Amino acid sequence: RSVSGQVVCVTGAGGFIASWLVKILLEKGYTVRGTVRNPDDPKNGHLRELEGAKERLTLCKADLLDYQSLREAINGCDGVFHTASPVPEQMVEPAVIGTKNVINAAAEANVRRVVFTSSIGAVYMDPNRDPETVVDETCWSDPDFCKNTKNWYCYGKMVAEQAAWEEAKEKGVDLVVINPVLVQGPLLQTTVNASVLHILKYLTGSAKTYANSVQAYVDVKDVALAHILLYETPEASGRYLCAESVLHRGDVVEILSKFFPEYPIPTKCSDVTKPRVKPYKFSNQKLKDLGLEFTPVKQCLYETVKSLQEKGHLPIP
Repeated sequence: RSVSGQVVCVTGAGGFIASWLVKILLEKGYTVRGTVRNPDDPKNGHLRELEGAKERLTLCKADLLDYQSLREAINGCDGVFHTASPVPEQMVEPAVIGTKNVINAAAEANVRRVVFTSSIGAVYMDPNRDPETVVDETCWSDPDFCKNTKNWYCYGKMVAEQAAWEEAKEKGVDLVVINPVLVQGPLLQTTVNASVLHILKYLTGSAKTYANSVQAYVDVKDVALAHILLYETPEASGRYLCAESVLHRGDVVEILSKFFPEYPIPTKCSDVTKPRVKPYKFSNQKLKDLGLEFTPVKQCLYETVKSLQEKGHLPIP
């Protein structure tokens, strides 16, 4: 009831993280202006059906490359959640233009705070960092290294966040950054987004083996709540790593097989020669200290599968 009449913009509202963010904002009583490239497109239908959306969700047609469209969405907002930073090497250029546009429009509209959705891609890849060093918010990825190794995801995410800070400092905008890892969780959309596809291949039996590698995971609802916490907490500042666990692919398939023995999940690693890659260490203490409670990765994977079943992407025996 406290936030009634508060107006916030969420860019790229139809995305995985963004859809959950809109959902929860609406539940907490916010008025939400969500940007999508085509409001009348059926793929945004899920947004219009969210609790509170009829009364309090305005879907604004905007494109990150179209400054006036963004100004029209952002004008009259108290806050902006810039979640759309699309990163082929193709992704690198536009995430930067959009970020600059959004920050500049926020500045002109005298927005109180912008929360920018960055990524682990802006944090992890640094060849000059000791592999035993705990990964935290002081860690930035090395763009020269990512460019040279053709890791365009890392390159684009790093330069987009770098651009965000530079533009916010230049225009005097209060910017806070969240850095999610690989996000999993239940689907609001009818279609499966790219991150959840990572799990689907195991459950359909398309993946006959699992790879020798590790990744950090986090629940999508935690990520959404964290965005809100960063917006609402006056003392929030800087970047915030949003991750719950680092798992080997093997740990992931083990978790899935124990919960869902009925599916053709792979049991063998593709690499039988080199030793198992070890999970790296990280700290999510900065977000915990703000009061965020993290959903265990096991629960998150469980809920992801149950949602895939519910949405007709997996059979229910």
